[PDB]
Amino acid sequence: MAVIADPETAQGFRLAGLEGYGASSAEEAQSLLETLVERGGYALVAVDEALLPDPERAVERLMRGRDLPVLLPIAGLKEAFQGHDVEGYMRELVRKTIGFDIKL
Amino acid sequence: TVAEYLAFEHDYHVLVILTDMTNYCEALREIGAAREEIPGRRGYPGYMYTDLATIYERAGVVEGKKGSVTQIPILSMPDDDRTHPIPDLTGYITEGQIQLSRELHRKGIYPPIDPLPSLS
Amino acid sequence: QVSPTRMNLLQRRGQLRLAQKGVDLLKKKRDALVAEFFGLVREAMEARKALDQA
Ligand SMILES: Nc1ncnc2c1ncn2[C@@H]1O[C@H](COP(=O)(O)OP(=O)(O)O)[C@@H](O)[C@H]1O
Repeated sequence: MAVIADPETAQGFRLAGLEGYGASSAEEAQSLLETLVERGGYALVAVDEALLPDPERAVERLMRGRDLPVLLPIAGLKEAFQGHDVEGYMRELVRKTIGFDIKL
Repeated sequence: TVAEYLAFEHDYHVLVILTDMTNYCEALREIGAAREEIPGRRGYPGYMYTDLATIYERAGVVEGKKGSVTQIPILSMPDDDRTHPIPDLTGYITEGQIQLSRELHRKGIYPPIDPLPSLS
Repeated sequence: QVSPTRMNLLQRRGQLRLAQKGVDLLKKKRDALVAEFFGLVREAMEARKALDQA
């Protein structure tokens, strides 16, 4: 169940009792994500939003089927001070997802 | 006539290949549209079923005699369909048909028979 | 191309009517899917709110 913002936060995840990591660069995070999809940490991964928003390139790299490693953006410890994007983030979710832009 | 003689008075096993039975039928459409005789479906004259009959019906085996006439007319569907009067009335006299499909032939399959629209 | 009889005209009218029913049915299917989509997007907002506060 890997989660990648820092190794400093990841040892807090070990203090929670789940495996986590930290890379501080994009290809290193996708490579450790790649071996994590290869041999599982039971396939549920979150990556820091300032590190990788969409790691789905790794999904189409290794495991195009079953979408079992679910990939999540997550608010970092140096970023959770602001409350990242929530309403405009849903704006771009709708813009990405259905084609239309709405206001609601 | 020659096939019924050779089959039923000399005890042969005659096979009659009647090639291209749509050219025959357009020939009798030519004389039947000379004589203004009223047509069935698609211009062919109304008495065409009886002429295809008195061709096709001269086949079979007869009791006591060891002859036989096996007919194979090579029909040519014009628009590649069965609704046309020539393959249609052919299918209503005779007992069976074997239909070659163009779709299997485009994939390079000789003999291009498809079994589902053919019967015997 | 296809065999031009009055029966085949009726089969083609029947399948035109079935496809015109299918446009209506699949638009209604899309409407139900949009209804649950907008039922889930505000749950995504509330989940992100609880996630950031915890
Ligand atoms: N110029 C022609 N020459 C030969 N036959 C013709 C000609 N015109 C019409 N006919 C045919 O002759 C037939 C006329 O029928 P009718 O004179 O009552 O004699 P029948 O009873 O012997 O047929 C029609 O079926 C028609 O097709």
